Amino acid sequence: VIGKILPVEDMPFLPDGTPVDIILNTHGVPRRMNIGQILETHLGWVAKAGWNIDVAAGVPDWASKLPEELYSAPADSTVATPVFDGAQEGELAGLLGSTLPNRDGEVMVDADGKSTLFDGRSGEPFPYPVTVGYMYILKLHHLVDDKIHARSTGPYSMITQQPLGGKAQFGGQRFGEMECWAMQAYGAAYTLQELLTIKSDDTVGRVKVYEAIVKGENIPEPGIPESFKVLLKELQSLCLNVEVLSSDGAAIEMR
Amino acid sequence: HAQNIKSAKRMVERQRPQVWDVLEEVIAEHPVLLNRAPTLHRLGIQAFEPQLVEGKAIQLHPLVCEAFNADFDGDQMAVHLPLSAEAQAEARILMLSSNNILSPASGKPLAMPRLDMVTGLYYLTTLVEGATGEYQAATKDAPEQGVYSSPAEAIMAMDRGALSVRAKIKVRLTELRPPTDLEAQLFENGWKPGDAWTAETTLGRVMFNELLPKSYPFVNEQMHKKVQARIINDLAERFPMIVVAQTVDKLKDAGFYWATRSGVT
Amino acid sequence: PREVQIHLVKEVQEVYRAQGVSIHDKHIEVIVRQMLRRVTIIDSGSTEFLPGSLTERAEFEAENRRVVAAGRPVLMGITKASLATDSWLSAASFQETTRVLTDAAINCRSDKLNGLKENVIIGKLIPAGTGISRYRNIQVQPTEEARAAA
Amino acid sequence: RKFARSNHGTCANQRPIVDAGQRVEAGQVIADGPCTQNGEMALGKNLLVAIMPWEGHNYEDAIILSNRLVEEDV
Amino acid sequence: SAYDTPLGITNPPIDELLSRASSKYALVIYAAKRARQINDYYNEYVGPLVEPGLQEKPLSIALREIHGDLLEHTEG
Amino acid sequence: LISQRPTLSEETVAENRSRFVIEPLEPGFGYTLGNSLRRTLLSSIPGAAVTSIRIDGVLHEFTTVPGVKEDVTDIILNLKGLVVSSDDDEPVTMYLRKQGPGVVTAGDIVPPAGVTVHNPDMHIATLNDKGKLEVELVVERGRGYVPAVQNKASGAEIGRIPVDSIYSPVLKVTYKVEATRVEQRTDFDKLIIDVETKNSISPRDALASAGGTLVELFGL
Amino acid sequence: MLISQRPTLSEETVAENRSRFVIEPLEPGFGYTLGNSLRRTLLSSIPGAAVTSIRIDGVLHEFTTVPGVKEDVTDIILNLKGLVVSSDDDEPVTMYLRKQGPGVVTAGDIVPPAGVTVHNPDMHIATLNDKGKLEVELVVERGRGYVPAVQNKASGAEIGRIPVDSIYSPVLKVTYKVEATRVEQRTDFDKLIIDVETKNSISPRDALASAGGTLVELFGLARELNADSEHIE
Amino acid sequence: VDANGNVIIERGHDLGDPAIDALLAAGITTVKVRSVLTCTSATGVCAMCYGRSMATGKLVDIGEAV
Ligand SMILES: [Mg+2]
Ligand SMILES: [Zn+2]
Repeated sequence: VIGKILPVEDMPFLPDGTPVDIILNTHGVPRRMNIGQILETHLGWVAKAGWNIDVAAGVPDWASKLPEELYSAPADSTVATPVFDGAQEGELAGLLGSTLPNRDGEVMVDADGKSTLFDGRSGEPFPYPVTVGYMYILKLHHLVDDKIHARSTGPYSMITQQPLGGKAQFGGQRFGEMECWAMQAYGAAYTLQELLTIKSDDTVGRVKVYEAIVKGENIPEPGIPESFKVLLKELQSLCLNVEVLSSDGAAIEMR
Repeated sequence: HAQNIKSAKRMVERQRPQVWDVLEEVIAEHPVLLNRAPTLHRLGIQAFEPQLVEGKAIQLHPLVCEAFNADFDGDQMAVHLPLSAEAQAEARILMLSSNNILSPASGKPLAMPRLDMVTGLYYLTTLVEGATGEYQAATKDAPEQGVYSSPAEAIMAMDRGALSVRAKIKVRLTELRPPTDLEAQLFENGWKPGDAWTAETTLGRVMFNELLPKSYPFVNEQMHKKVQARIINDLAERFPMIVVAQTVDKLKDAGFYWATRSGVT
Repeated sequence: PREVQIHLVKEVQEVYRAQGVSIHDKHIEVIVRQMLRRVTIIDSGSTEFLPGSLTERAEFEAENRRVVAAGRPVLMGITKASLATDSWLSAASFQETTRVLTDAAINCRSDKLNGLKENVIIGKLIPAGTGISRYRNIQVQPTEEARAAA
Repeated sequence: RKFARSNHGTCANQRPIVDAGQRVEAGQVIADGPCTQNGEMALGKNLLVAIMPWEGHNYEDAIILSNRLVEEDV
Repeated sequence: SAYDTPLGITNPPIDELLSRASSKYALVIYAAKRARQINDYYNEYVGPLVEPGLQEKPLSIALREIHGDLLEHTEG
Repeated sequence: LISQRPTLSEETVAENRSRFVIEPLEPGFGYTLGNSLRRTLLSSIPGAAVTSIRIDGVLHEFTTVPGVKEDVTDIILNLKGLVVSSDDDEPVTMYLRKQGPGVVTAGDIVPPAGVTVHNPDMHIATLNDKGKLEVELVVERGRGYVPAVQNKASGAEIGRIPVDSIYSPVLKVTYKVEATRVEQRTDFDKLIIDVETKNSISPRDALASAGGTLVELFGL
Repeated sequence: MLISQRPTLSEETVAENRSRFVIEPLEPGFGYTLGNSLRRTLLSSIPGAAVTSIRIDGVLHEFTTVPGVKEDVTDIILNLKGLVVSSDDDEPVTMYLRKQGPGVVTAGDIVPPAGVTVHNPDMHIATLNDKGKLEVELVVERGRGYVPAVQNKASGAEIGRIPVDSIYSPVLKVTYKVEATRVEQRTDFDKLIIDVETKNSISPRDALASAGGTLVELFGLARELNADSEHIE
Repeated sequence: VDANGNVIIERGHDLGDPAIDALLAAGITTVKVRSVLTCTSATGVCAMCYGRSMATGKLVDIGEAV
């Protein structure tokens, strides 16, 4: 996910003044076990930064098994590397060792494939050279226009008396069992009992709490959840007489 | 700001410039319950103070990801607004991240440096020999060279390309409570809030100890995640939760600040 | 019971210790307690006590001692514990609703709502945590020295 | 097909690549699909990445953008 | 020991609060009832005991007054 | 000490890009100063960029014009390549009526007095003999970047298309700090700052605009 | 020209000499720009005096502590480094300290020549044991930032003359943080908080005024090239 | 209790690292801890018999849903 969009200037930038577009976290790589992106990155620098390799009078070792006439390449040279018969390990060590004076008469990236970056934010140089390069990145469909969703109140379902699901109907967000488990593990009876009554079900509850909030009064104590009425009526529909007794005295209806 | 409730309900619909100065006033120390499905443990839900940020993203804290088990690879978290004074209170008292540092499982701190902050603080505190501005202690010919009157002097020396942040150096410390043996030797009777003492550490370890509480003894050891866990556990066992909850925040700040100049690529 | 209470906790811990994660024994012992806390009856009682019936300890002991039965310790599976739970609307919530609810109905079996799980289903104040009578009923008055001072 | 709504909500905008005064062989690329630029599966972009931690904005496999991308519309 | 100037919703400190009640669960209601009271005041009906801020939330007043030790509770 | 006032010699290597040399400076002071200047330049410089375009043919961005090679979207994306310069503080309206067959360049616009387009070699759109492309562009003088303001909320007509306006005349800005004089006998830093513009304003003018800006920001 | 929201400057007091300033609210990326600038200027730019080389009457080659003192040469060095002095010479000013008998050696015990003044006479430099007399010669000079000890054949050919690392900076320790502020419908406006620990000699507002004074003068030459159009405050 | 009866730790002790170390330094290779497995509570469990909570860092609360 895009954690932060930095203003152009506060961005680790090359000695020629080009700000890098993205910074991917290093700790990810050895854990996730996908170094590919780094070789892809490296070769990228070789792809953008054109390379007239001063081959040699007797050819360099890395270019002993050099592919079809791939010794010179102009600026922004688009390269093909198949997924097994592709660019080898040590080849890239030869391919980065390649002169490309980007307007100014100096190389940016070193033999190893790292570059000395100036911090846009701080203003200092980074104390060690960091692995810059060109990477092909993909705009993914998992978008905030799909994912982001909010609801203070809104339009409720007719069948159930708890807020709907989905951004289209302006729904709520699902408070599951596992959340109740955690609420109870905290021991936050009031939060859970607020979530499972006025925030979802109780028709008097929601309007009364909205009214009480907009008036700026004490939140009314949630009394009669719709779920319990539903289950009481539903159990009484299957010919089971269920009556809630007090500690001492006579029994009551909920209303 | 709104003449009538209907007009307010219009103005909030239009999202006019006059609401944004108010939303800070309304959100001022007003907690929200962050929850990720599937909720695998109690720390899978946590209450926070919502800061208002631009963009379309919930800005989670880097320390609560161990608890939530939430990688930033397209994972989404639900926010809830406690309404009742009781819910609002309980959100602030029970399930506030700062309170829930230790695991219900063991009581090991879960809200601790992880992945990045670990490498950051590890680089920060790791003492490596053969570095720039190293304390030599020259023998009869020259001065000792690498001794420092204050951490400030050393920060001034390190801001210049002269002294490296990782080297055996001899600082004179005052604000940091010394090691048990060192207090037991030098002071014995009184402590050391104002009392001065010489260490043989690295500026990074001093800068790290600067984060941990004024009265806490000195580390002088590289911050491996086990050692971090041990120290933060010890601090959690010995000190109040707010102190630990700030020290771990400073540990995060410094951790990330130094995770850059780590040179880990 | 006690050696099994040690054994189960040891065994449950060793496999966590193996995978590197560490939980505190008491969290296992809370579940192992919930395993070893009932008796199976071969044949005894002689008044509303069926032979071959799982029975809760305290309720069994009270009628067993006879101030004015015969039980042996049993180890039950967690599912067989939530099945043979004292509650009915939770037992119904877990599995085999009709079977247990029918029995509950004819038995006229009263649940106390001491369990959290039932008190979740009905939208009522959870008795656990901040829902005990010592908490939910607290009179907070401003102190006599603070009143006059205002 | 100019700005056709594709099944998954994204656009299927096509453009011509070839010039007027130009010869074209059989089985050659003439138009530009939604993800072609001179007939090649181009889904995303080529961006100058730097690999390092940067002040906790990229912690736990998060990504850091240069506003330049949002401004230039890449 | 070294508080290191806490700010906002972590102020007042939770340890100084916890000491007043028997357990945090008591402190929750012990605060929430005072919050319920200062809510009522705006409409016991006792006023804000500690100096109320520019737009301080009922909760924070209660916790500041419990930190000030201006209240007592009764375990039901 | 060294009680020498800092000095800066204005230079040129090209028209679009020039070097600058600031010296003498306090040891380890350069990188920060260079950073401040670079950042002030890249962020806060008053640029002339297209604010809102209006084509009489198309009503919106996601259609096409009869008899153009590329459509109003890619036309709009090409127009971002304009380096228009506007001394006017108010919104100014330019016109382009390129009729008949040929390639339409950035020199083919007819700008009012005090509006200049500095790279007329660039390619906007190609027209066949059948097609005519009639566009009127609105240039406003801002700074940094602004998102394409909506024409629904504001009382603007259906015809006008908002564009991604980039008020940044500066293109590339870097610096490097030379050692200059050994450690002994009072070592000083010299910073050399390479500046590269859009040919809208001269590096000197941009550097002077930054110098003018941040001094207002610094309070004493 | 261009207009923005006029930045405020407020002086939060932490202790006697050390303070925090708040500069707010700054446009998206006005925090660090002037922040790190202000830091480096505060640390480097401001004029101040310090000891550069010392000479304690005893050690020619004797690496061990001087006979008849409680401290060690290193402790004396790092103590003396602490001594805060202000000189108006722009010349290596030599000054002598001499004390004898038992007890404490305070900062007041030194005898300063004409021009130089010590602002803390109460601060400790050494503790002298009974039947002993310490006499040390110190070279105070004016400079900028931090200079490491270098024997560049001034103390090189000399038998002794111990070179000492100098803190010319009146400002000892500067740090800073930026915070996003909801100034209007826009967010991510940077509020610069800047922590500044100075010596007793100068005031942090004076140090900041000096730094600002040097920066406006430094950018004055660029300001005064064209004078075309500025984002005026 | 140790070999002699030099009683080092009394009833209702949290058993922190100091106490645990102290019990080792005493020279006993066993100790009898108060657990949920042996709790004579009518409903659920009683606080003191659970031990100190991990979340709080203090004696377990009289409300806790352990
Ligand atoms: Mg995931
Ligand atoms: Zn018990």
